[PDB]
Amino acid sequence: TMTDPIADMLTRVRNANMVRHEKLELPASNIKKEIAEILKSEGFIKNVEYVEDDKQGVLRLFLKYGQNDERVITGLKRISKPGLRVYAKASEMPKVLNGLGIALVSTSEGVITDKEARKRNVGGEIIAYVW
Amino acid sequence: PTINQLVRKPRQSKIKKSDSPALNKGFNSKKKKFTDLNSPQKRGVCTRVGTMTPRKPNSALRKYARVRLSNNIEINAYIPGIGHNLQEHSVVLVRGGRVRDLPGVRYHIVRGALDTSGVDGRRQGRSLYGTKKPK
RNA sequence: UUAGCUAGUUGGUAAGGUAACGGCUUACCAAGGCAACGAUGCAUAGCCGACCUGAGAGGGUGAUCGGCCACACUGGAACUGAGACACGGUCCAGACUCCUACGGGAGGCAGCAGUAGGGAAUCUUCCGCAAUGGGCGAAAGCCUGACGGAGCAACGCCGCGUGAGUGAUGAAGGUCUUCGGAUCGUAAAACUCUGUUAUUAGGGAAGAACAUAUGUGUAAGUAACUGUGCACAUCUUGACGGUACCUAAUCAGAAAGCCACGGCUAACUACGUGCCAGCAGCCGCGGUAAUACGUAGGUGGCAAGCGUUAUCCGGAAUUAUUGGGCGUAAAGCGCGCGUAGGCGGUUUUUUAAGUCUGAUGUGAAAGCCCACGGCUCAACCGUGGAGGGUCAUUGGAAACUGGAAAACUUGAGUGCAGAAGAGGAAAGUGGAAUUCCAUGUGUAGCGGUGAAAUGCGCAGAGAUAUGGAGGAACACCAGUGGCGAAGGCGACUUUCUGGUCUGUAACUGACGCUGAUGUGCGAAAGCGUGGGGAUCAAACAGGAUUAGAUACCCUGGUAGUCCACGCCGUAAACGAUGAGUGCUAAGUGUUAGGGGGUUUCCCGCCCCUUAGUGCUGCAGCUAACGCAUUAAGCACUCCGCCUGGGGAGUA
RNA sequence: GCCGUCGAAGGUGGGACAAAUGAUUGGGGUGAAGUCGUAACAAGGUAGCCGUAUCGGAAGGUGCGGCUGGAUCACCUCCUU
RNA sequence: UUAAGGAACUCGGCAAAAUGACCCCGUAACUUCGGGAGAAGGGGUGCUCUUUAGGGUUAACGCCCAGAAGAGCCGCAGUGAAUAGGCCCAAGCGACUGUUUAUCAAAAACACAGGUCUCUGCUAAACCGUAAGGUGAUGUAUAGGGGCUGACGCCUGCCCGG
Ligand SMILES: [Mg+2]
Ligand SMILES: [Mg+2]
Ligand SMILES: [Mg+2]
Ligand SMILES: [Mg+2]
Repeated sequence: TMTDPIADMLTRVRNANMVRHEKLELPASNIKKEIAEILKSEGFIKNVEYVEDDKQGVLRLFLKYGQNDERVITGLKRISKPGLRVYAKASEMPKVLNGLGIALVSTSEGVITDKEARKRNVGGEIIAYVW
Repeated sequence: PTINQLVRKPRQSKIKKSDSPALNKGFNSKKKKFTDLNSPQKRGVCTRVGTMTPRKPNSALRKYARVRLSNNIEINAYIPGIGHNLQEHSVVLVRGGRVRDLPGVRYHIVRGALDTSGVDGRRQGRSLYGTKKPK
């Protein structure tokens, strides 16, 4: 029984960076693909390719590396996790890593990066840092 | 640890104790409570003047005196300095401060505010040992 | 180391009562009510705005100033009254103090001052009603220990200064000197200015003063400002205080100290001292040459203030939500069944509690912080700003948590065909071996030790053969092999019977994970009651060693080991590693299975895949040793547990 | 004026709680170089240690089971170029 | 019967007095959980009038039974006389309750259930008797006789020379 999907995604991701093989497999979901598009828009990802069969998944990703093969992030984690959910306003939100990384967040109008959430002055329920 | 296991207990700390455990005061008379005083000093009647040694590795005849206070308890004190102007039965004021000669003392009197007279064999730390300015 | 409390309690009916509702109170019917989301009982305490600290989350306190509350010698009751169950009012009882002709009466500073008392420690028995606010009045006015305001305290904050420029001779003089010289040192002396401040004398008696009453005219209303109810004008008011402030004159003359100097810590040399006197916040100095003791000189810090003590926060990530850990360092219960609770797979639709956003109100003032202005500047004062709620009300958004509804199979469980196993309980069977006895055989030692002895033995032992009884345990097999949740389980057979793994996939369609409190199983020893008693063997006896040996060694040897029903209820119960899920390099054996190729037939060979099982090993982690798909790696949930050691797993 | 309900204080009583106290007494901490012995630290000179029982002037010994945190010597067997 | 005092008498509170019934409130230590416990301590009780609950018995009448509420009356005193428990704390001995010295001792003695040892393989042992005979025993070693100790639970040490 999986208490949490965030752990599944972010842990297969980190474990895939530490070893550096490009591609990776996982059962899908609504939020996962939304945020995956954001990471592709970050630049932390090359590409993704959805695929479908009984019933969920597998959201297949192809990762990205420098020519000298430096891992493009250094770190990662969620914040808003079970037991202790957390939220933040539009003004209150963090600017991770003074501006480099990001802080994924959900809104009344969708899942987005943090920047669009402070510009719009709409906060919401934070999901994860990444940097 | 985990969060609800912190909810359903108040996350207790490691509360300290007193270092100069004079009862503070306590209310010797009347209407006994006794707390609280937190006085920085106390008078007390001394019913003997004496001297002992430390444990190893130091060795010196350290001069002390056992004293009944205002609050009517029983404690010990090393008097500092050269010469001691005191005897049996003599009133004297008290501070705190521990020395490592031994336990059996964690206080020491002050020189010059009351019966324990200031010793003027000093000129350097005259602000202590009861001294006043020479000329 | 506080788990049951409550009977007017809880609910109803009626009445009464109160400003009002109400078990607020009486009479009746009833047995409910409250509590692990901590009732109750217990000790401690006025609360809040705020203050201290901290970068911040937070920690501590409730002085002054302001808001709320209770109290007025203790205790009770009621009158007057709008309001009190009354702080300077009564009545009663009580303790206390006091007056008395002894019949009886009087009083209440936790109001301002002040006195004693305690305590380490907290001041004048001040002037005044000018101002502001009170109370009465028609007003003048009166009362105001509220209050304005003087006085004492270095209690604190802020501010100025105890002179400034030129002045070398490196004077005297101190100290030290490797005895040349260095050091105090432009420091002094001297020269030249100043007088903030102080001494004197003048002015100012600055503001704080607006006033009400007193005369003029002006509007509402009256038949009539005749008189009335209102805006301008003049008159007239200072406790502080002859203040502050100002103006001129006079003299560098009155006005500087405390602590420390090994490191932590900026700040060194000589004397005395010799484990003595002494210091100490820590680590530690000190037994004849102390940079740590005491003295001097000099230096650093600091300033009209400085050191110590007591208390609070920090540093402390040393309760760790931000921000910790459990293989070995303190720390994972022995393990299980499961309640309450906490957490929860996917898709769709909806809802709007949570959430986000916007607005309206409120969040007193003072204070904090920002901007500004005035007191000569600062402190201080004011202004205005921002700021602050787990806050109420209300309009919007729907991704997420949540509720309601519809659908799905991958988690879980049921199937169907199979595999294995020391998995458990009861009964049954058998061989060796030890022992006891009986018999036949036959003599002088057996048995034991490192060396001995004690014991058994001529009543013929032991040894040897036969057969008998009797209890307990089960050689090989047995292997890092298997099983089970752990403790544990190894002769075999039957009866009953629990779970596991694979393949399968039709089948229900999230039914799940963890698990406080509870409930139960739990090595060996131990205990009760009853049976049995072959070995082995605490206690005990004897022998020996030994200085001695109630210890090892030796000869015997009871309880006990054993069975059944019960009870305790622990361990190095160990892998000193909680349970569950998911992801991440290989190699190599092993155990039960499954698919396929080769083989005439795999049964043989090979390749693959599941589940547990062991070893070597990377990425990575770790303080190190080490772990490494059976994680101590990457993460999530849930539970339990730790906060220096002894005291003590004690009381 | 009298009577009645309600009514504080005081009085009687039996218990709960807490603190001070008391002949002797048990255990613990500490000190002079005390006396007796030498269990543990290596195979600590009989391996230790956890649990339990008993005996002992005492550390401790013995006994049943359990672990290696164990060594002279060796793991059935498996792993290693 | 006896004011004041209240065990000073006294070998000793011997005796005497006090308590004493019903209902209600309440009831500690310790405990073998049954009790202690009537613990203790404390209260009310009379006649009349009124109102009311009621239950048994009957066609019903009324006949019985024993409560509550109020309101009043009297006397010093209301279970008015008579009959009817004195209590608390602490200790040793004994566990009990029971029996015993008829006519001086009723007890800490005896017994008692339990414990333990030894005897006894059946016309059993032991026994009464000379012997038959009979008890034991319509019994058959979880049974019968003898000794010692005395509930419970903690325990039951050393010595086999005499
Ligand atoms: Mg495998
Ligand atoms: Mg009397
Ligand atoms: Mg008496
Ligand atoms: Mg008998």
